[PDB]
Formats: sequence, C-alpha cells, structure tokens
Amino acid sequence: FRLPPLPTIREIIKLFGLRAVKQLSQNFLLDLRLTDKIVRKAGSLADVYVYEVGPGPGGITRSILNANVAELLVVEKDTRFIPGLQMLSDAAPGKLRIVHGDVLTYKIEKAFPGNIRRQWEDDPPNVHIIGNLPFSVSTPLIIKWLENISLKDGPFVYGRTKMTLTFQKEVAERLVATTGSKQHSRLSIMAQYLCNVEHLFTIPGKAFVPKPKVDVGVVHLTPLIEPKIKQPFKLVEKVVQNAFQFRRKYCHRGLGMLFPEAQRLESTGRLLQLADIDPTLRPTHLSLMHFKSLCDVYRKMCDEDPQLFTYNFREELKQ
Repeated sequence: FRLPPLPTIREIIKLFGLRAVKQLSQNFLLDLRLTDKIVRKAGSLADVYVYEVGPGPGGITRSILNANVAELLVVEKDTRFIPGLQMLSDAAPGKLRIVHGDVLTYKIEKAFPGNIRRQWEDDPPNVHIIGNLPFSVSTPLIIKWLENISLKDGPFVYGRTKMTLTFQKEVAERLVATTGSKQHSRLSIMAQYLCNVEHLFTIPGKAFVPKPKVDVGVVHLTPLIEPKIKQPFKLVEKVVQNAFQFRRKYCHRGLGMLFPEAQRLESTGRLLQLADIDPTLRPTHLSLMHFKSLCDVYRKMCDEDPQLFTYNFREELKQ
C-alpha cells in the first residue's frame, strides 16, 4: 500500500501541547502593551504591596514589577507556569514572591506587614489586588471577596483594599449596571452595596490567546467606607437572589419565594408595604435603597420568626 508518514515527535508534542492549552480556560495576555495599560489604569502601584492572582505566563506580572511596587506576591495554581515566574523573580530580586496555590482559598491576611494596615474609614491601604483570571475563577472569587468586604476580613484586614480585575464583558457590565438596565441584576447590587465599582475599559477577545468567544472587561473596585446595607452578607444575598429570579414579572413574585406558601400572600404583602416599595416594580428597577429597605424589613421578620431564614421554597415544592 502507501500509508501516511508517522508523526515526528515535534508534531506529537505540538499536538499534545495545543490540546493541553485549549483546556485550562485561561485567556493569556501576551501583549505587554495591554498588560501595561491594565496596570496604568489600576492607578499608582508606587510603594504598593501588590497581590496578583493567577499570573500565568506573567504578562501582568512583568507590568507590575515595572511600576515601582514595594513588593509583589503571586498565587499560581498551575505548576507549568511556575518556573517561568521563578526566572522572573531572579530578574527582579527581592521584588517577587511566588506561591503555588489556589486563589480561592489562599489567605493573604498575613502576607504583608501588619503596619501597612489602615482603618476602614481611612484612605485605602498600600495593598492592591490585580488579576486576569479564567472566567470560571473570577466569578466565585469576587463573590468570596464581596463577603470578605462585608466582614472586613480576608484581603480586607488591611483596610479598604483596591481590586483591578478582568471579567467577561457581560459580567463586567452587570457589576456596574444601574437601575432600569437589562444588566442590572444580582451581581450589580452585591458589588455596589459594598464597593464603588468602575468599568475601566474593554479588551477585545482577539487580543487574548486562545481567543475567547467574548470580550473582556477590566473593572476597578474600592470597598465603601459606609456600605449601603448593614445586614449579614448571606441575608442580603438571599433577598437579592430571590428578588431577581423572575426578571419579567412583578418583583412580588420573586420576593414571595422568601415565605412558606401558607403565609406567602400576607407576608410578601407586608414585606413590600413595610419596605414602601411598589409590588409591581420589575426587579431591574429595584435600587440599592429599595434593597436596603427590603433587607432591613426581612431581618426583623427573621428575628421575629427564626424558621424564616432557612426557608427554602424548592424544598416546600417537593409536596
């Protein structure tokens, strides 16, 4: 017969390598011009203690190191990128600390000196968190961090520490969306009640390798001195999540799911009435102050009735 040639090992490696990368779901920024821009937009990092999450090939890492940073600590999950980061540390001695870990669990409360901590009401501290992370990591990460801001712990034991982070365009858009927008949703309230949030700019997907199917938003967050709602994070999260579950219906429908069926007509009516909200507002028109009212009223209902808080409407739906 006549059969095709064997692959060379070079071809085999290329095959294994490309497939290896088309997994992992990182969107590499291999362009120092863009990583320079991200760092520039984050603000001055002069004498700042920087925490970079998931540096990967280290484009953002190089841009940070060039910004008169006091110190940079990076946490990286994939060992494959670690020796490249090591090389980088050797080029800037004393400047770069590398940790092989998971940004979702790694605690940085003791990573920088205690003397750099600042009161909550003071200006934000010389700690800044910067990161270009996989979309599947950055969403739960910001949610963990928002709860940390609520508790004033985690990265927020230093004070009102700043974040500059990439997200998919649409997640970026939800984070800064205001009332009445199709994007004003659960994440809009969660971030905005706790932080000042600004969408710095958008980077086209084409700029990343591999090319994701969406664009990438760069978002800056600074914790608020006075948060817009003062109730436990999990309470706010529950009200907000219930408020938004049915987007094209009166908000009464979503908020009603906070209450067992047997009291739902009366209780949902009372919640809206004590909160002083039109029960026919669609969720997108619910503002931070509506949510403050809703959460305050719900808190008192929970205190009067300790069965309320762990009520789950789907469990009831199982007859």
